[PDB]
Amino acid sequence: PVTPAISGTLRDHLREKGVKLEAQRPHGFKALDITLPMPPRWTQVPDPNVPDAFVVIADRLGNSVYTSNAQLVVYRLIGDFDPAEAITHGYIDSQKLLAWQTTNASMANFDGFPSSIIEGTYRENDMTLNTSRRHVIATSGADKYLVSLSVTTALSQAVTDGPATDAIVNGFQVVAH
Repeated sequence: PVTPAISGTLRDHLREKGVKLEAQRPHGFKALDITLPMPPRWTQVPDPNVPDAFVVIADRLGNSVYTSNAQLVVYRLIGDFDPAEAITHGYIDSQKLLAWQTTNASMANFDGFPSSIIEGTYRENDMTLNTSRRHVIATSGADKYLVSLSVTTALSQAVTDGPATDAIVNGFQVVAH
């Protein structure tokens, strides 16, 4: 219904189109009011060494060799560009991943904004993970942002961590302020 690009990650696309990416952080950030459901037993991981993290949350008290988590990254975008084109690269970062296998995919808008989402399984560390990656390109005032969310879990924990993941993925929200 919308045709996807094949070459070039969303970030790479933006770089090339001249756009410039400033990572944001939550304290002091107010351009955009983003809800990130915190399911029960789940806590903000401080010091997550995830590069440009806005926030990371996780279920540490749960088990498995892999900790169920959600990562949220927010870049302010500097340069004129066209969101709808950008979004069409929304799937590529996920699809490059080793053994990627799609369960769901959509370029429908999210909370009024151009957005990609893709879900599926891939391999990391001789292990199979199940993840959900949404990118959304929000405008507040004269400013534009890339907001990216990943929700990940061992495949064996899908279902069992199910309500935690639904709640984040489906209750996730992004509003201008």
